[PDB]
Amino acid sequence: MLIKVKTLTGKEIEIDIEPTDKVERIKERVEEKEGIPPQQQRLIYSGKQMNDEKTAADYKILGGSVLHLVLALRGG
Amino acid sequence: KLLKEQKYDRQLRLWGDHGQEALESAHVCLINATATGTEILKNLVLPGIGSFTIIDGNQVSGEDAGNNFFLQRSSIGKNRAEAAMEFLQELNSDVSGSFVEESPENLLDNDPSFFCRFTVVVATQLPESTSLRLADVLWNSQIPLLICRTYGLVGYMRIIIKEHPVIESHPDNALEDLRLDKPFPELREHFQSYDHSHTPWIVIIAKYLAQWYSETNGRIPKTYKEKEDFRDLIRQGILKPEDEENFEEAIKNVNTALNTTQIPSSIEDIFNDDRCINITKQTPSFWILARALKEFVAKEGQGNLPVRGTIPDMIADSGKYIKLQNVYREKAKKDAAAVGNHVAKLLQSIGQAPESISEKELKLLCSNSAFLRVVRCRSLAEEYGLDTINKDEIISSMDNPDNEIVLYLMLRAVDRFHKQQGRYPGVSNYQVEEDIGKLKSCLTGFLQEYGLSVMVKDDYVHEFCRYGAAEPHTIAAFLGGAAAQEVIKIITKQFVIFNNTYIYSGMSQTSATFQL
Amino acid sequence: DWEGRWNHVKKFLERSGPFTHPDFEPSTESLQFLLDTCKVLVIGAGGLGCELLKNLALSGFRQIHVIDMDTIDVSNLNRQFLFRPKDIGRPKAEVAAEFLNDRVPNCNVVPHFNKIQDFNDTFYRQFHIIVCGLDSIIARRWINGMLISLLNYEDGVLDPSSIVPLIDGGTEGFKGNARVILPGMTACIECTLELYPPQVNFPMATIASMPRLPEHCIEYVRMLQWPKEQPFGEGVPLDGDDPEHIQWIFQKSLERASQYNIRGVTYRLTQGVVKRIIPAVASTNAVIAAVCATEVFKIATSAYIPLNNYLVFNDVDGLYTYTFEAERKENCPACSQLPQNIQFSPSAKLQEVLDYLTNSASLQMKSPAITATNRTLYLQSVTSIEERTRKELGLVDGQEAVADVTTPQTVLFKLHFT
Repeated sequence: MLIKVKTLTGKEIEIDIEPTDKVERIKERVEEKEGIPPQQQRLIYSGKQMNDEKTAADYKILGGSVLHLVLALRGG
Repeated sequence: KLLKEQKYDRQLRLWGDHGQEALESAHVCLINATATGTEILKNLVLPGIGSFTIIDGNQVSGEDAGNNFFLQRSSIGKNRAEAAMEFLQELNSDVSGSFVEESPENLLDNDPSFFCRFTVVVATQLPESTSLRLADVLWNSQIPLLICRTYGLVGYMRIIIKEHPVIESHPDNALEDLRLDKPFPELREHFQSYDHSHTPWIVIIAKYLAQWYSETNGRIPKTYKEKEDFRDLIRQGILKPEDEENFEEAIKNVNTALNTTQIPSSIEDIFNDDRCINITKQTPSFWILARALKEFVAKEGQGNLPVRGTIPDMIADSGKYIKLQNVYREKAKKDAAAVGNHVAKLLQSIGQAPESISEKELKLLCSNSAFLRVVRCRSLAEEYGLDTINKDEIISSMDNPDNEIVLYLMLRAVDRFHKQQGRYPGVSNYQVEEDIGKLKSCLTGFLQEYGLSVMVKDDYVHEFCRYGAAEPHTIAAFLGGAAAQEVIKIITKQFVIFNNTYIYSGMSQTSATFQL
Repeated sequence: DWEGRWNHVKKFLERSGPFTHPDFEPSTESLQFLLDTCKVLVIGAGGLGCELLKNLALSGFRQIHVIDMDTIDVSNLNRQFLFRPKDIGRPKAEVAAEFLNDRVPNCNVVPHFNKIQDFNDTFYRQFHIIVCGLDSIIARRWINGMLISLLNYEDGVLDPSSIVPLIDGGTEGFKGNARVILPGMTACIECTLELYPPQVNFPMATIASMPRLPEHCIEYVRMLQWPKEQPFGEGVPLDGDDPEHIQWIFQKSLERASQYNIRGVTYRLTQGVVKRIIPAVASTNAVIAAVCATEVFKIATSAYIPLNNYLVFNDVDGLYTYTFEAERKENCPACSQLPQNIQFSPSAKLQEVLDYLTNSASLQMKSPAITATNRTLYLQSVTSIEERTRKELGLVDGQEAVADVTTPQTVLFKLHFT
């Protein structure tokens, strides 16, 4: 399965995952490619904010599906 | 003097002192002083932009004072350029304001060369004619132009710079140039040179990496496995079960540290550009440095860019970390000198003084060798041209009846309508009814004139008529903020500018960048 | 009040449209009603705050209130455009209203030189909409609970008129976000609490023993060296805004750095580290506040459909924005219609709850307090705490619950888990 995750600057990288992988690993793939610490990654698939303890399957991710890295900011 | 550094601290932490210098030395030209222009300029005066000049021929109207935070009732009837200049002036005494009580068109006629004074030109709420004309004049004059427009709940923004190179790209997140996969002598010697938690995780990975290399000759690709197995190799080394936090840390970095050396695709392209390949006395600083970088790669770089010379922090003995850190720092310093040589030679073969390029420039380039970026915008003419119109992009995007590019098309139609009807759709309440048709006619006329086989919901034709070409402050304000920063990027050359047309929909609170 | 003034607004209230919110009724009377009766509260006055005030004022709002406990500082002037050097030292909320009420003809901004915790339900019920431009997570969390406690459920059925829309904006460098919350319906601040990145914390092990970065040297002279030797007199606290205090820390940091021969200790970095400073510029605040404002207008006029609770923005590389509808956690300790029914142990001891509440990433409470029935267990909030602030009998006394928590300002509400 080949999914895509869009960076916080809308870069969008392609990643290989099998429905059996944990969200936790999807982040490692991202880091591996972009150098984005999994610590500061927040993934979002169709509204749901992916828990890195569940599996890609858990969120009905399928090949073409696109995930988004997101954030919330403190200052004002 | 030092009072400034106190006032600008929050932003100096973003573009540093040199950025601030660039900014305080620039001179910006804002065309129309409407809310959009006024807001954009507001976000530039505050930061401390050198000086600005407002060119507006219009008179402040009632609705003008109504949506502009820099025009009061007391200034209705006076010149909109002068009026705004006074209020904006108040935001920062370190900024010098000026104004020209004439129209863009007027200036483009009686004196085109006028705009060569400006670092950048920001034009707002202009009609097709004036844009195309101004875009043209400035394109030839080599002046950066940013066309901004607020129409209803739609924010339009198109940037036009022939070529904009940037060294200090400022990337959020990048990979570390640790290069364990292709270590350099000094680095290797350092590793050989080898309180269990006091040992840098890199040295740890290097050790077990060396071992694995003997029992294999392998580098450890096989993601899913080899790396996972390489971890278990590290685990079988933790002091009789003592703890080892850094060890476990190394195990986590294994997902990164393995392959961290390879020339970026974007840089390959810079290297391959004609501007880099064929140098001349004309060739600007940036490209000469790019060539020097390429030359380096070929020779002493041995396949890769200069070593960055910066490593991440890592749980480790105070002195051990600092020693490790110097290995890179020192190496980096060397690669820099090498690149420096290639520069001088290149400069000489061109006739320029070996010192035509500062050491500061050199050092910075080498740090960002892996993040250089070049942006080139299509001329406004190429976009509006019948043959050059990038219809591939338009049609493609339109696959979604609600892709922000609907708004672009509608803006072209509204423009057609204006050119045609001599006024904008639905400005007066009673006109709405009638114009909804007249507008769709222009939409279709526009789509046919370019052969754009696209479906545009009739809803959008309605909406734009509802807009009555209004310039809602909250919309103008959004644009004002985004535009100002792009302008600051142009001036400081410190970040990456969007490529061509940016479209914001206040309706859906979404936006997208198009073309290129 | 003068010919043409609200033309840029009238078009959205007098005309109907294809994307108009369902309940929308085009009217010529609408505008005036908005100006006269819609009460909006702006929380914060420094960047998002200032920007917000201007946006609302020029959008048809008159009845505006602003809360802010801060005082104008020189380093606000690069973005908080309602303050001038002459105003340094004065109350932000004061000067802000002062300025706006003058620049925009008939605006009626009412300032409140207070901190959000000074008020209670009575006060917040007054407003139709509340827009935030806060600068801390806690505050967003606090005001979040407050707006939820206003909810009124008529026998399980939530009364809609008890919902106070909450628009929140955030900023950090060239990044920012905006969201629209409808307490009791849309995902709350708590529901999305984990979208906030982790805070870079230094293990003291390295701060006191193995310093590597200039930040480590500074963190030492601030966290340890200062207390250990009362620099400016005994008992005297470290004032991050005291140029002399920073100068002393900068100094002692140069020394510590020199010890472990670490380069990079600058005066600017000293302030940054000590004040946990967030880089900021006018541009980003303008963008977020503009979005939030537009959303307040929509909500008050139904002229369009309100944003679907979330937008992220980024300037560093071109222009990027991601808009999405964040799911409302059905077990939100905060916006959960009913109690948090979850058991974290068969029945051993205490600590095994205080920590669950304190460390569970979805709760992240600070020095909480549990109440049983009607007694108090542990509190942390002096001696009252102490007695109980220092178990299986009680870790059995409840048996199978409705144990009741309250975190130090994390929430205005009393969270009831079971």
